[PDB]
Amino acid sequence: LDLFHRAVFPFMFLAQCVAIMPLVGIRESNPRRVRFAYKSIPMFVTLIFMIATSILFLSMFTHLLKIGITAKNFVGLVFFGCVLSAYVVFIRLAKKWPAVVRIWTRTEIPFTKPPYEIPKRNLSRRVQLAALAIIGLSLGEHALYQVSAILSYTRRIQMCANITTVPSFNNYMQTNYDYVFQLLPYSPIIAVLILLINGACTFVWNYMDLFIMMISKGLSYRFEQITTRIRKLEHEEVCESVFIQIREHYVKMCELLEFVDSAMSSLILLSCVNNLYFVCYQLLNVFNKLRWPINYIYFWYSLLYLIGRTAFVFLTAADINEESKRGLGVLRRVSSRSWCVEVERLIFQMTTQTVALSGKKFYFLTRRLLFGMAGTIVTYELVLLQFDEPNR
Amino acid sequence: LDLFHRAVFPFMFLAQCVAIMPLVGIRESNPRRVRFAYKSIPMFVTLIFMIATSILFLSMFTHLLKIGITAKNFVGLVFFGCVLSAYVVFIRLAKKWPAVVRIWTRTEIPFTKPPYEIPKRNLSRRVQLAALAIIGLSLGEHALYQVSAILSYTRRIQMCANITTVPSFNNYMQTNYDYVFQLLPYSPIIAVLILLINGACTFVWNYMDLFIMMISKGLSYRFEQITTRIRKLEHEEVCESVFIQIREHYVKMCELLEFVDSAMSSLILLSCVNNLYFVCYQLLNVFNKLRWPINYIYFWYSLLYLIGRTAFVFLTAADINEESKRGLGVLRRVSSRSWCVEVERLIFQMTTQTVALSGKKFYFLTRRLLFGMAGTIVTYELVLLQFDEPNR
Amino acid sequence: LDLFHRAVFPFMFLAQCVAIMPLVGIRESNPRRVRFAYKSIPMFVTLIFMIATSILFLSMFTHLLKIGITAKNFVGLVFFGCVLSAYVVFIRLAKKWPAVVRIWTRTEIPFTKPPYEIPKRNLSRRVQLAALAIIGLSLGEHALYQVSAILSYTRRIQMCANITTVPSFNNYMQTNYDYVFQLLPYSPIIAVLILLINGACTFVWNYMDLFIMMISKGLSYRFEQITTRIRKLEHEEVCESVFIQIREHYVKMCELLEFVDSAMSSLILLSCVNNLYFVCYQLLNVFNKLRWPINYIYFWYSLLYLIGRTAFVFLTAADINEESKRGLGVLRRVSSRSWCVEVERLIFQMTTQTVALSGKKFYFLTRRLLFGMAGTIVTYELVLLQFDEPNR
Amino acid sequence: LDLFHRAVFPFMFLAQCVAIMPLVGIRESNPRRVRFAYKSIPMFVTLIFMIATSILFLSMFTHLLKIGITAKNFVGLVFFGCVLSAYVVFIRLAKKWPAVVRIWTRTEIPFTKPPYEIPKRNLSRRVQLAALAIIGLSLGEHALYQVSAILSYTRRIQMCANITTVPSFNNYMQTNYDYVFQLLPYSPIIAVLILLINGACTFVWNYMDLFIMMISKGLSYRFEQITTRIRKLEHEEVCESVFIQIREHYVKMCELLEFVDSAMSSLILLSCVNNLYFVCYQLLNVFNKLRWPINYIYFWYSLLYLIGRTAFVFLTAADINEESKRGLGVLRRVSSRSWCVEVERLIFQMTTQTVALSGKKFYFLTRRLLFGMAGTIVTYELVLLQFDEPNR
Ligand SMILES: OC[C@H]1O[C@](CO)(O[C@H]2O[C@H](CO)[C@@H](O)[C@H](O)[C@H]2O)[C@@H](O)[C@@H]1O
Ligand SMILES: OC[C@H]1O[C@](CO)(O[C@H]2O[C@H](CO)[C@@H](O)[C@H](O)[C@H]2O)[C@@H](O)[C@@H]1O
Ligand SMILES: OC[C@H]1O[C@](CO)(O[C@H]2O[C@H](CO)[C@@H](O)[C@H](O)[C@H]2O)[C@@H](O)[C@@H]1O
Ligand SMILES: OC[C@H]1O[C@](CO)(O[C@H]2O[C@H](CO)[C@@H](O)[C@H](O)[C@H]2O)[C@@H](O)[C@@H]1O
Repeated sequence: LDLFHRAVFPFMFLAQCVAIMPLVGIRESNPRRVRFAYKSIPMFVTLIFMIATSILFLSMFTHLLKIGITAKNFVGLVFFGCVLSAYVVFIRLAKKWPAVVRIWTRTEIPFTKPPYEIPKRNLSRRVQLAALAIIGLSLGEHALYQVSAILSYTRRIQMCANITTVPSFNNYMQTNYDYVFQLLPYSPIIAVLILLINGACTFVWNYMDLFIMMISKGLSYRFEQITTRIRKLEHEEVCESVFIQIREHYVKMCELLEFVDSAMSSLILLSCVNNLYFVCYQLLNVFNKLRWPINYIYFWYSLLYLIGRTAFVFLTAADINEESKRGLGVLRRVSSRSWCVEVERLIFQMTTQTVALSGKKFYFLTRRLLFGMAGTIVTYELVLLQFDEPNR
Repeated sequence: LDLFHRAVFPFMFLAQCVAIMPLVGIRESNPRRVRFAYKSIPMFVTLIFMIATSILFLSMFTHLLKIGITAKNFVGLVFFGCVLSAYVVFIRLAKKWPAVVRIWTRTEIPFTKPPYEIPKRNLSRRVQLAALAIIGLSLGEHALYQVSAILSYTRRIQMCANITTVPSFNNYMQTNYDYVFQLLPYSPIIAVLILLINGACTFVWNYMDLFIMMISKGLSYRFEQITTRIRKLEHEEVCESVFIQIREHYVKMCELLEFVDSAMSSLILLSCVNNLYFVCYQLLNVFNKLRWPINYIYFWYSLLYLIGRTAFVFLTAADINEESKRGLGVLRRVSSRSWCVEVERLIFQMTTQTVALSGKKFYFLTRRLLFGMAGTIVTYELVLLQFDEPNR
Repeated sequence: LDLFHRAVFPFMFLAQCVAIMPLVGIRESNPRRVRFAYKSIPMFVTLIFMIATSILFLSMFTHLLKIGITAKNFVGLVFFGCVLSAYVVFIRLAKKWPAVVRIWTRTEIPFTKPPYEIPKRNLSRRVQLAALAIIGLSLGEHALYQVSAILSYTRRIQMCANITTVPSFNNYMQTNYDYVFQLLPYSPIIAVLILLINGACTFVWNYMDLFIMMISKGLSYRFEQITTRIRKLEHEEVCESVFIQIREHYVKMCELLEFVDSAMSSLILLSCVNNLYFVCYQLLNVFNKLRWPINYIYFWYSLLYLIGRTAFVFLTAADINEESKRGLGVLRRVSSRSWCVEVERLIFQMTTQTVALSGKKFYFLTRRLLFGMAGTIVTYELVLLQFDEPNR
Repeated sequence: LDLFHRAVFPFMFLAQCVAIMPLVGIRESNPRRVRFAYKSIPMFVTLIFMIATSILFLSMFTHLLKIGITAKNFVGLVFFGCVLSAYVVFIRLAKKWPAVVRIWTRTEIPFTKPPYEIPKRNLSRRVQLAALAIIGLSLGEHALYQVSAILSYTRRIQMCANITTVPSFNNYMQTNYDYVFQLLPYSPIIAVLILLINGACTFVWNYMDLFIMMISKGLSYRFEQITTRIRKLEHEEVCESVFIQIREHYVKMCELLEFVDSAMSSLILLSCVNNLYFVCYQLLNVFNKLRWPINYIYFWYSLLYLIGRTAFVFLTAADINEESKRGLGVLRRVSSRSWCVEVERLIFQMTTQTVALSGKKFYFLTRRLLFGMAGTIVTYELVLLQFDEPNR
């Protein structure tokens, strides 16, 4: 059925495979059997994965205290601390995810009704295409991350650096994957578990934005349904009952958006600050040189992936606001014959409520906020290439 | 007849002469015979002109990779890439320009009616004066661009640089017009075609803003008609029917503005970013020295032309918002005798809809946005003369 | 009588003594005999004074081209160009000042009625106190400007610099008053006329803000009367007629504010940009050293005078907005017994019209705008003490 | 009884012990016996304490003129000048605190009624927990301030600096507590009074924000009561009388907020500017080194205390706005059966009045303002670590 839960659980299950946001019964097709219970496999697997990520974070924390924390070395701190914070706020999200999916399904039942329709791409495929695209570019980003690592490292072995060292898996562990052997012993088994934990951590880092876009698509789907219903009664005389039901469904979607915002404030702030940090870092690294063209394509693919993923996630979140405002223009089309007060309330609502996702009410995710973020990042760069001018 | 299409086709035809925004039948006086069909002369001429501009862009792209892309050398990249992007978004504009002029004419028929009037300058002359002024200052900018080039170059030949080289057309090609002979062979014919393609590209660069101001004038003309109708019933008792028809025409103009904004979002973002780049470059070049006074007058004439054209185009786009808001004050004049709900709706509309052109809803072209742009450019300069402080 | 014209003409006459904003009949107590006619004494005296200021501006223009225009030397350019621009926009203001005072008096007649009252300080004394204070601090600023000049110059004569030069008036002319003898011959008569023209130009520079505050006080007086009338009917049952008349007077004051804004847009932009420039200059000169304590007290008295005069003029202009919004709170006090639609219109008006003075609709003079200006000046300083860091 | 006055007087009395904001009868349980009378003990004790703080300020003023006022030495100027300014604006606050607590109690009597309720933490305990937490972290901040001082100073005595000097109380006075013996004679008695005056001054500095949060909690308590009453009638048919009484209580709370804002504008601006200065200083001191780990923990505990106290005080002030807006969502839940105009007025009010504390209407303390402050501080740091880059 065209439900949000049935559109996420193919990806919620994949996230719980790397133990993201633990819940019991995420594979079930019913959103009421999913619980947060400590007596099963999933909190245990997320706890083991969390201690793995915590040993990673602590080992690199001590390693970069031994080597010195700089703006160039803080990237690992933000990455692993943000993975652990995503784990924590995902546990908190799962504490209400029973209730969150309960209210989501409860308010999305009327959106699978004859008054509404599925235009071209149902929520299933609409979520699946974008989520598989993000997973594809995430696998690509990590793919050419290892590609750059191993080639630059071996095509560096072939020149100096004791050429007799045969490029191998364990050598790649002990050279390109540092901050793990000053605390943990060197071993093939710990090395493959380190690959698994690092791939899982990259999955956390990207699934943060990926999940936020899943939420944004789930809300924008129903808001597009409301706007399409409003457009279907464009040049026709609308009864007061239809306007009342449209207003009630819009109020229910505002309710769901507010509840999701309350449950997701930690995650939205985390992803917004995390994307600000990483995009400002990679734009801080725009006007410099890299070692080989493989590193060039990897870094630029990271740059477009990161900037476009931030832009696409925030544009899908802003699509909630834009889709609520798109029905405003069609409501302004209404003639004097059917005004009936309710349309006035609905127009006032979408004109003054600025219905959109928010961090913690500090900022509302809108196209206006996206442009403000673009300008803020531009100014931050204009001061940062002066910050790091002598280094490059 | 006082139509937008009859006010642009004297300039649409001139733009299609240099093959801008190709359409078939642009010379016709009827806006329904204009089509986007691949089987005629105009898409062929714009394709030849587009490959010409593309060879220009690629040749200078390779030339500036050979010489190094800097902030001073990126100007050519932005210029030719923006000419090609204007070509592309103008093709996309022409994909809907049948429909765009259809809706424009359909909603502008009631604006040529006895309830409305032509105050002093009809849309024909109002468009023609400003468009001929922009074409005049564009011809002037390119005129003293060549003036500065050839004099500085020959009055540079008369001092060193192998004075025996007689100043000639082919020499001006092979010295002042670089980035074309490292890919294309040197020839008088390719040289005159290069002059034609460069003049056409400058025409693209200026006709971007020129067309945006044409659109802004076309919308502001009808909005001024609405405001004049509202002012004509200032101290008189207004019937409900007149207010209803005024509200319906205002809603239709908002419809036309929204449709034009959807069809012109690419072009508006292109011109806004392009003007931001060029104005910030020329203001970046305010506090420096040039070689001869002819270069001084050319550069300062470029500076006033660019800044005043950005200001005038964005002020004409903001004239839509200011003209919609000017009727708000006259609507506030209305006594309690004729309020009739409709005036309340209309006041709420022009108070909260911020009717104006937009990039992609990232920003709405208003006088407030113009002042914000002025402040943003001031701050960008305050960091950029620190960026390029040691260079000057 | 408590009129704006009778409250300004004691200062309009003083401004026309130094030939500011020429009008014929400014001394008359009737605002309809004041005209802009070229056949009398006042346009002749302002023309002579304007050519005097123009010779000053041109002589210093050539002198600072001979010496080099810098940010430190541009102060004279802005000062004299702003005096001449104040002359020009004051001529333009006087072109409508017949009509401006006509509409001002016409809409301020109902404000001298029994429904309104004069609380403590009538418009006469309210204008007179602030205007005499500004004239006093202007005379003080110019007073210690000459004090610093002549002492620092003579107590500089007593050490080196050919001590035999007796400190005299002509010597102060030929040393501390430069940019006048490279074009005009040296003479006691031209020197005393130069003192008169310089004092008049300082009077222009300060009377810009002084006149803007006069306008702001004139509008805020009537807006305070409206707010006091609204507060007088706080806990009483208000008839619909009283609310209608209050709304009509508020609309008439908005009309007068809009007309004055249209007639004063040039002057308001001039004074706002001029104050921005001078305050940013003096704050640019905060963290440096001067020569003697007399120069210290003069410069700091200039600093507090300039900053406090900008703040006070913009706060009086924002007092229009704050006073319109103060009645909003009292209107919110109204019980359900007397709502009568008109109060709803009035509340919507002062909630969404942002009734205030504006430059050219680029910005509305409000306390919010004052705080934004404070932050903008803070950021401009944060980049400017980096601009001029090596100089100090 | 659950009153604001009975929730502050356990802390008002403690503040008057160090002579903060003098009033006569602050220990009484009735808010009408508290007066501002010059004939008793409290204005005398605050005058003695004020001359003590004034001798401190003047002595350090002369000492830092003798040594040179820098951005690093201006901290003492701002600290003691802000303590004296808090004394002055607290005297002004006490000039109306009779009236302020009169209106506060008068409008908070209906909030102790059966229509309202005390959810978990009454205003007594809600104020007490946060106030004791702030007093605890203030005692902690000053505690490790002395801890860092005396250890670093003695564990500095044990290395060079005439080790024979036995670490003592008088030695700590004459070394770590300077700017007091160049004006006052050295004596154990003046030294213990100096400790008392410095602890009292730190209490002023922290009780500024502590009192502002007390006010914010007092207002947010009643606003939470209003929101809880609105939520209690969520799915029930609400009578018009209940909505009218809710609107009247909301208007009365807006009245109390406006009166408190008028009486507290000086203190709110003082605390906001003071927190801006100190937070920007400590963030200016984030990326540097200190001498010993005790200084490290003291400075970082100061940093979290200062940043979190600014954030918590401004978040409690913004809790007024957020709590007024939280009832807006529940009011949007209301069906068409009971709209009754009054709900429309109330929705318009909390949608457009932006009910919150303000400095002097320059800025309204909201979560939006908190995010704007965060961004402004970020930009200020981005220019300040360039200001002090060569120093660190
Ligand atoms: O630096 C620590 C650790 O994580 C890095 C960078 O933080 O890799 C992460 O970033 C890449 C690029 O986005 C991800 O694809 C990858 O999965 C993440 O682990 C890497 O250098 C280190 O292994
Ligand atoms: O630099 C490449 C190419 O275009 C330039 C500058 O980009 O000339 C353009 O700019 C001038 C000034 O606005 C236009 O008038 C001209 O038509 C444009 O082609 C020129 O230097 C180069 O030929
Ligand atoms: O610099 C030219 C000319 O004007 C100055 C500064 O521009 O004096 C003006 O500024 C002072 C200080 O506000 C005014 O009081 C004075 O009246 C103005 O003329 C002076 O240096 C020069 O004479
Ligand atoms: O510097 C003068 C004086 O005050 C200081 C710093 O200004 O101590 C104040 O700051 C600390 C840390 O917040 C407070 O705990 C303390 O109570 C205040 O007095 C101190 O260096 C000087 O004694």
